[PDB]
Amino acid sequence: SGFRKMAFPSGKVEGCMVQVTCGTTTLNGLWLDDVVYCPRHVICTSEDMLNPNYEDLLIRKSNHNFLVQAGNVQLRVIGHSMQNCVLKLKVDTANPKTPKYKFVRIQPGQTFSVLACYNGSPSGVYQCAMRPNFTIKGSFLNGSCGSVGFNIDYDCVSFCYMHHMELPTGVHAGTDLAGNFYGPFVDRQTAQAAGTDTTITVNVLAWLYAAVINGDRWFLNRFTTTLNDFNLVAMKYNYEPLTQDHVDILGPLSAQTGIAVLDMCASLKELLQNGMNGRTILGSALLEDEFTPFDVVRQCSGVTFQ
Amino acid sequence: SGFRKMAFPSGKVEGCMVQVTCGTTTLNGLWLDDVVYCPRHVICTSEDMLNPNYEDLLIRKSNHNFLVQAGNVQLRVIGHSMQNCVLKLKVDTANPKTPKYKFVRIQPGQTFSVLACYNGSPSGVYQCAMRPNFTIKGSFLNGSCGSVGFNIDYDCVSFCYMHHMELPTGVHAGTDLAGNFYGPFVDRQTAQAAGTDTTITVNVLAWLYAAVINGDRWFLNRFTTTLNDFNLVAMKYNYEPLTQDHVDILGPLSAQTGIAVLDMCASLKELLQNGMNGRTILGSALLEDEFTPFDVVRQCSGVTFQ
Ligand SMILES: *[C@H](O)[C@H](C[C@@H]1CCNC1=O)NC(=O)[C@H](CC1CCCCC1)NC(=O)[C@@H](NC(=O)OCc1cccc(Cl)c1)C(C)C
Ligand SMILES: *[C@H](O)[C@H](C[C@@H]1CCNC1=O)NC(=O)[C@H](CC1CCCCC1)NC(=O)[C@@H](NC(=O)OCc1cccc(Cl)c1)C(C)C
Repeated sequence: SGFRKMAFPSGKVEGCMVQVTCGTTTLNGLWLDDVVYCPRHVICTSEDMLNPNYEDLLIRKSNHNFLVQAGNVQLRVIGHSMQNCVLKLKVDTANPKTPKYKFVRIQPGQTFSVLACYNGSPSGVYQCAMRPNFTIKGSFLNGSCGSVGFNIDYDCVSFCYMHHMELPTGVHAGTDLAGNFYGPFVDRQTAQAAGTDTTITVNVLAWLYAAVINGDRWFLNRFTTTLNDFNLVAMKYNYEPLTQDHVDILGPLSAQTGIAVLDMCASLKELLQNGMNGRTILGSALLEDEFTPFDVVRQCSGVTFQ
Repeated sequence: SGFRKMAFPSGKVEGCMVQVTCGTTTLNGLWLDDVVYCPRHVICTSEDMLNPNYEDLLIRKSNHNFLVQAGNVQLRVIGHSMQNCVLKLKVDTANPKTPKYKFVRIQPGQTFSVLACYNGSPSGVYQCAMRPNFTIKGSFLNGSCGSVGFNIDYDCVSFCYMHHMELPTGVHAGTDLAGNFYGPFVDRQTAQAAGTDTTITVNVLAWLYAAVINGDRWFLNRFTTTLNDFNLVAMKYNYEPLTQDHVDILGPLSAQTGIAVLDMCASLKELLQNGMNGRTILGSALLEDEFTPFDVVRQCSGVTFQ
């Protein structure tokens, strides 16, 4: 037993991290087969950032302007292209450590592991959620751009995030691996703000099922509630609406604990209305929303990857 | 910016995990050079667990009783020995993925990353502390024994923990990699209990410095306090004593934030006496104690590993 904020094992991704240098800018890139993916603002200069036109910054570069380090080995760029907000640098060598992989664009509420990197070298791994406002609450310093977020499914790495920038509230914005920003953000140093965030209700319910699986039951109660009456309470406390689809997804957890989804909703209602009153759940004094139903089942039943 | 419960990149350790099977028992082992390390209770049978004498369970085994899987490859055991509570299986093949490594026995309060594994395959990674009562609050199911805890220092993996058993409060006990239990625990299924735990005070102070580095300052105040007067408050709230040595270790953080250690202690005092009163620190509504001063500096300045 026990319940931890668990990240996927990171080795498959560590083998893909490289350093990309252009001008005075160094960041991380992702080397899969013979292509290195990285944020396109690597081609920006210090004066170039209020309203850059990337289609030249790029038409003005030559391949030899791109310095790619794979550890103790320089990789030669033989071509470059831009796809939305990511650069793709064609190099003359295929990454022999290339895992089985997919690029996926995730929905808000979905979680993923982030391998934070500087100068092509991994620094740490942690677990994140895509917030409803399409930011992630990450841990990123200068040089971490191009670090990627990912999930692993048996043997396949599904990359879903690459890091680009930090917003004034200290939260983070980036793209999928095909270069499309999550949320309304753009890669230009102009006024931008996160927008109002909300709590991921289906994930909170999943984490309460995790708690029950692990022996915390103090928050359960008699009651039930309807979906409508639950969603009226959620909306006051700035929680995302719970859909019938969320309910079905919570089915396996409901069935394993014997607590109907709508009963767990009644418990969450009283937690929102009364608070926790000096008690904790799974070592937390807040309602945690960065575990999906799948994360809970994965961690509480022991799914592996190879 | 941002602050996350960060684990070390796990790839160097993933390359060392193997499956060990003996009789009806399957668990994980750690394959470094030509030796596989695993818990010695792998040689116990279902009837053998109330007071086993391992010196035979072992004298009765032959090498061919040990089934070791390195993925799709069976490893042949050519020798075995017991060191305290770990088995060492000499195999005929050296692990080519063997990193630079050390075995270290850590002090309570020190943190480490755990690569949770089942059947030799990694399941997830997370960050733990050795509690003052020498348990760890892990996430472990049947089959996770032999999963290891570790730190990374530039290029070197310092292994510090291997998992053995779960105590009735849902917390976990195990050994260093030379087989010595942390705490008073023994590998026999007889009555054992964790003992009273306490909060790791030096780590709480480090996490408050992390908060200041990251823009949470609401908890700072006028006051100062003496070490003695702080420790009188800590003892009432079941906190570990703060030593002058802890104070010196907190020096770099003190110097980077401009907040004297003893001033941060005055802040922690008021947090203990008044609570947080509906406010959070670094996304937590509790005082967090599983970041060391070194973790804070590592994450807030961007140290990497290669
Ligand atoms: C890349 O490694 C780096 C990572 C961040 C640095 C600190 N934490 C990070 O996650 N990214 C950056 O430094 C970007 C540079 C590019 C260059 C031009 C194209 C877009 C950004 N800069 C930022 O993240 C800055 N934030 C930012 O510009 O956000 C929008 C914005 C713009 C103007 C004015 C405001 Cl108030 C906000 C950071 C302030 C460094
Ligand atoms: C190995 O993969 C497994 C991992 C644990 C299973 C559930 N979570 C885990 O971390 N370890 C075990 O199953 C051990 C087996 C050995 C075999 C004999 C030598 C010592 C233990 N068993 C346990 O962890 C059990 N706990 C336990 O025995 O703790 C002390 C104890 C003993 C007697 C009575 C009490 Cl109340 C407590 C678990 C209960 C499975």
